[PDB]
Amino acid sequence: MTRQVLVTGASKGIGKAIAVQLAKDGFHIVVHYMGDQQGAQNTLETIEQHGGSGRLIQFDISNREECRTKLEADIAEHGAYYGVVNNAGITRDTAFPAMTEEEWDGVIHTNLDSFYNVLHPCVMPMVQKRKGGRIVTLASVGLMGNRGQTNYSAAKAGVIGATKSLALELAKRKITVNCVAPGLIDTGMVDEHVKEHAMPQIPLRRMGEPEEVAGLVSYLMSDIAGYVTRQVISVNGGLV
Amino acid sequence: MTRQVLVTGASKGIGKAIAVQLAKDGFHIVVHYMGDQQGAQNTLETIEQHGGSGRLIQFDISNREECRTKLEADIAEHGAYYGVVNNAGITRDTAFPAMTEEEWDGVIHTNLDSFYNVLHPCVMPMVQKRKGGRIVTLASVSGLMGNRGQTNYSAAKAGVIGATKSLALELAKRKITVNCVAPGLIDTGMPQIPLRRMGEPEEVAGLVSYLMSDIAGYVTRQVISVNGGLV
Amino acid sequence: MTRQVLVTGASKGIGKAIAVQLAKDGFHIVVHYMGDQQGAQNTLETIEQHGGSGRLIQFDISNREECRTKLEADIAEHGAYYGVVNNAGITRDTAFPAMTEEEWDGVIHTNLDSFYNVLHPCVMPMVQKRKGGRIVTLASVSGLMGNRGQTNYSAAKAGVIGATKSLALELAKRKITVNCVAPGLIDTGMVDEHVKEHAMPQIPLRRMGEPEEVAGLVSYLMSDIAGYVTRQVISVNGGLV
Amino acid sequence: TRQVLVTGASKGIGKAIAVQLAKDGFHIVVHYMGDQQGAQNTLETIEQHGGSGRLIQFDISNREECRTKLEADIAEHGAYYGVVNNAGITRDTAFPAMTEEEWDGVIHTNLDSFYNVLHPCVMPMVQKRKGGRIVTLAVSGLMGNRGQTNYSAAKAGVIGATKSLALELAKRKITVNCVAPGLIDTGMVDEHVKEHAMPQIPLRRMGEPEEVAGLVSYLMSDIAGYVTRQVISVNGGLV
Repeated sequence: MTRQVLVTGASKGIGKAIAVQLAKDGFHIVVHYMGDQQGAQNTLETIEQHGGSGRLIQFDISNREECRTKLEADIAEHGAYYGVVNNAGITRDTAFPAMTEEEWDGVIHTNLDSFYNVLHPCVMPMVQKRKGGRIVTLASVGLMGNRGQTNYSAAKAGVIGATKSLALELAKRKITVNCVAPGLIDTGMVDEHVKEHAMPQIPLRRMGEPEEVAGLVSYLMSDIAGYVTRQVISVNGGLV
Repeated sequence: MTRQVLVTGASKGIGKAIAVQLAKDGFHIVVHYMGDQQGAQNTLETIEQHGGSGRLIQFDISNREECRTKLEADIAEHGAYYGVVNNAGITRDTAFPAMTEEEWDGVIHTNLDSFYNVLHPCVMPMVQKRKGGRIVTLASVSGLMGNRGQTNYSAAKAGVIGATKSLALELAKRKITVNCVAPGLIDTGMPQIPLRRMGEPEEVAGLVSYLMSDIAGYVTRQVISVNGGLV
Repeated sequence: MTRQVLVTGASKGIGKAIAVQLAKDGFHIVVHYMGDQQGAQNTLETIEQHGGSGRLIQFDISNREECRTKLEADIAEHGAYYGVVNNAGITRDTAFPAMTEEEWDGVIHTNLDSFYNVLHPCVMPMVQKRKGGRIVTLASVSGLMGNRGQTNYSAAKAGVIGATKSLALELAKRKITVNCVAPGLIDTGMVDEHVKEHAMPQIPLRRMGEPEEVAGLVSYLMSDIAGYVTRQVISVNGGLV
Repeated sequence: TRQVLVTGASKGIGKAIAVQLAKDGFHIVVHYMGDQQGAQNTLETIEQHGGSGRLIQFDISNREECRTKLEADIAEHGAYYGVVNNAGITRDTAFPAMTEEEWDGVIHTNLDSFYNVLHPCVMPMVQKRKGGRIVTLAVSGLMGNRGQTNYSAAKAGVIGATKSLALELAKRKITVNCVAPGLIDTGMVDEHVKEHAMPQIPLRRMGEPEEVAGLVSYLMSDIAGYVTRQVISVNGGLV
C-alpha cells in the first residue's frame, strides 16, 4: 500500500524541501543525512506535524560500502523504495591549468560516484517489487559548461548521461528516470557576490527557492508523470 | 478573483484533457473551438460534472482578425486571461517532394502562425493585470528531432519552440512564465518508444497542469517532453 | 563531371563568401540574387577571376511561383543542381506586443517558407539524377535559444532546423546529406557598433566571426568526405552556445 | 612547425585521424599503449606519403605515466599545437549487474582521460601563444542496449569538460570541440551490432574511419577558428 521515497541530503536546503513536499504528497519519506542528525530530525518532525510519515537513515554518500550496507539493511527491514531522489553537493570554481589532481578526483567521485553508490543498492529491489518506481537525480546546477568548472561540469554532465542511460534501461519496468537541473537556488547562505554575479544572467532576475525545486520533483514523483522519462528538466528562471 | 485560462483546441483529445484537468485545478476554463461545438460542449459539461467552471468561445485560429476580435471582446467582457494554452494544430504528413502548397501552408499557418494570432491579443492584457501569468505552447517530438513525412509539421512545431523561448525572455520581467510542452506519440483515438506504449491525453495535461501551477513560477523558457523516452 | 551548387543571397556577406569558396572548391555556382544585381555580378566576377565558373539567377524567395518558374527553367536548361545552400533571409526585429502582422508574416514567409519555395523545385531533380547531393540551410543562434525582440526570427530559424532534420531523414537513403549551419554574430561590414559590443561579452572568443569562417564550414559539408554527416545543426558562433 | 598528439593512433579512428592530419601537414605524435605494431605502421604510412611524425607510449589510465611522458616530450620538442583525445571501446552491462570495477574502471579510463592527457598539454599550449586545437572523441546514438550507464556517464562527462574548457581557452585562440561518431566500421564490429543498428541509421551503412577523420581535419584547420564549445556528430543521421 504505502510508497517509500528515499531523499538524500534531506536534513537541509533542497533535500529538506523535497522531503517535506513529498511527505505532503503522501509518500513515506526516508530522510537521509550524513552528519546532521538534528537537521534530519527537524525535517521528520516538520513532516509529522503537517500530517505525514517518515523515518531517518544515515550514511556517507562518498562511502560506497556504508551506502550499500545501510541501504540493504533498511530495505531488508522495510521493503524496496518506490522512489529515490539523489541530491547534489556544492561546487567551487577552479581554472583547469591551476586545477590539482585532488580537485578533479574529489569533484568527480563525490558528484558522479554517488549515482552508483546510492542507486545501485536501490534499483534491483525496485525492479523486483514490480510496482514501477521513480528515480530523480539532481545536478549541482551540466548542459552548458562554465568557466572554472571543468571538473564540476564533467561530473554534472556525467550524472545527466548516467541518468538518461538508466532511463532507457529501466523503461521496460515502468520506472521513470529523470534529472532535475536547478539554476541559482537560495538555500540561505549563498555568497552576495554570487547573487551579484548571476542575477543579470537570469531572466526572472531572482533566485529560486528550495520549494520551487521540490515542486518539480513532486511532479516527476506523481503518478500522472509516468510518461516522462529520460529527461533533464531545468528550474532556473530562464537562465538556459 | 477568478483565474481564467484560455485553452485552444479544447473540443477533443489533448486540448480537452488539458481543459478538464485545469478546471479541476481550480481555473475557469475558456474552452475554445472552431467548428466542433459539440465536442466543446462535452468538454464544458465534464468540467461542470467535476465541480469546475468555464465557458465556450469560437474562432478560427488561422483567421487573424477573427481571433483578435473575438479574444478582445471576451477580454473586454470578462477580463484578461491569467493563462493561455496554445494547443490547436494539424498535420498533413507526406513526402516532401510530393508535398503540395496547401499541405505546407496549412500546417505552418495552423501550427505556427497561431502563436501570433492567439497570443498577440492576449499578452498585453495579461501584463497589465500585474498578477503574473502563464503561457504554454504545444510542440512535438517531431519538432525536436525531425520525422520522415513531416517536414512541414516538424518545421511548424520547431518554430513554436523558438517563438516560445523568445517570448519567455521578453515576458520574464512581468513574472509570466512561457514554456512549451513537446508530447511524443499520444493515443487520441512500437519498438522505438522505451516505455513501449503510447502516451495518454491526460499525461500531457498533467505536465500542462504542473506548468500552470503557482509552484512552477521559476520554470520558464523550457521545452519539456512527455514522450516515453523517445528523446 | 561538373557539379552545380545554388547559393541564395549570394550578392553579399555570408552568401557571397559561400559562393566564392565553393567556386574555389570546384563547384559551378548559381549565384542567386533578388534585387542586388551588381553585388551578384561582383560575386560571379570574383569567381571567374580566380578560375572558377558560375552563372546568375534572379528570384524573390518570398514569391513561391517566381521561385518555381525560375528554378524549373534553369534546371531544364542546365540540369539538376548537386547542391543547394539556402542562405537568404531577413530580420524584422520587434518586441512581441508591438509586432505588426506584416513583421510576423514577412519573416515567417521569407525565412521559413523559403525552405519549400527554394528546395521543392530542387529536390526531386537532384534525387532523379541519382548522383547524391548536398542541401545546407542557414539558421542562427537565435533559432537555438531564442532572443529578445525576435519571436518571429527565432520561430522561422527554429522551423528551418526542424524541416532540415526531417528532410535529412527522407533523403538519407538517396545519398543526399541535409544539414543546417547556425552562425553566431558575423561581421558583414557596416555592422552596428552598439549591437557589436553589446554582444561581445556573450561571445567567448570576444570577436565577431568572419563570413569566410561560415563559408569554411559550408565548404566542409559540401565536400565528399562529409557524406556521413546529415541531420545535423552545426554552430559556428565563437562559443556563444 | 605544428605538432599534434593523436591518442589511440595505432588503429581505427585514431590511425585514420593521424594519417589524415599528417597529409594536412601537421607533425603527428602517434600515441599508443600496447599496440606498438600498429603505431609503427601508422608512422611508417605517414612517412611514406611524405609526412612526418614520431611515436609516443603511455597508458592513458595512468595519470603519472601520462604526465611524465608528456612533460618529457614537450620539454624536448615544444608544446603541441593540437591534441586529439580518442575514445575507448564500449561494453554492455546492465546497471544492476554492473560491478564496482566496471563502473570505476570506465570512469577512470574514459573520463579521467580528460585530465590525464590534457592537463600536461594545456598550459604549454597557452604559453606558446600560437593558438591551438583540442578535439575530444566521445559511440553514441544507438537504441536497445542491455545497459551502458558507465560509458554514457563518462562520455557525457567528456562533453561537459570539453565545453567548459572551450569557455576557458576561448580568449587564447584555442578551440575545444568534441566529435561524436555513430557506428564506425573499424573492422572489429560485432555482427549482431551491425544487424541491430543498421535499421536505426538513415544512411543504412556504418561510417568509415576516414569520415570521422575528415571532420577532425576540418576542426584542426585554420578556417575553423570560430568553431568552439561544440559537439559535432558524424553518425549518418542516427541522432
